[PDB]
Amino acid sequence: MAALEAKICHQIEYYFGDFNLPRDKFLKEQIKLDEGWVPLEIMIKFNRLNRLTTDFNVIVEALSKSKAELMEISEDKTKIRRSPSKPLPEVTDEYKNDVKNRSVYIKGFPTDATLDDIKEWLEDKGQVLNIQMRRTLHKAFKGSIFVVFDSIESAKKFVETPGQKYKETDLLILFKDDY
Repeated sequence: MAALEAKICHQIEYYFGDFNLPRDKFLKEQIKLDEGWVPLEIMIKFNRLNRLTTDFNVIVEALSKSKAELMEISEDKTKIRRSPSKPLPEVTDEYKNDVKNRSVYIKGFPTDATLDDIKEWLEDKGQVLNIQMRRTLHKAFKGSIFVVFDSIESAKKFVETPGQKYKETDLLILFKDDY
């Protein structure tokens, strides 16, 4: 259960996180409806969470044990929200350049690779805050992605690592800027 709970925590914390939330039109709209609270009945409509479970009890139990302490759970346990004490970061020019400086472009993945395959591949490449799978105008995966690491250090070590491959396939790795 712990493994599944960890997956649930990470997926929900990603939705309400610093990277996704500011760009999530639908979620931002929901957060305006009831002081940040979003019914779990709405949360289970989120594709990736839905695949893990739709059981409100399992979702709540999971979040209750999170270390991130990012989410709050309602008294009746049917709604969740990002803690109002954890406001979203000010998006200054410095903040954006900081983000850009730890973002990396990676080309070489097979077009049938899933977000899960890539997340698994990156597990031992450093803490990542976002994986942006680039797609064509017909929504097909291009084989290239943008990855936002936790620190410039993590990004640089990854980039400076020679001969990296996604199971046999040589990859082209460049800092977002260089791309």
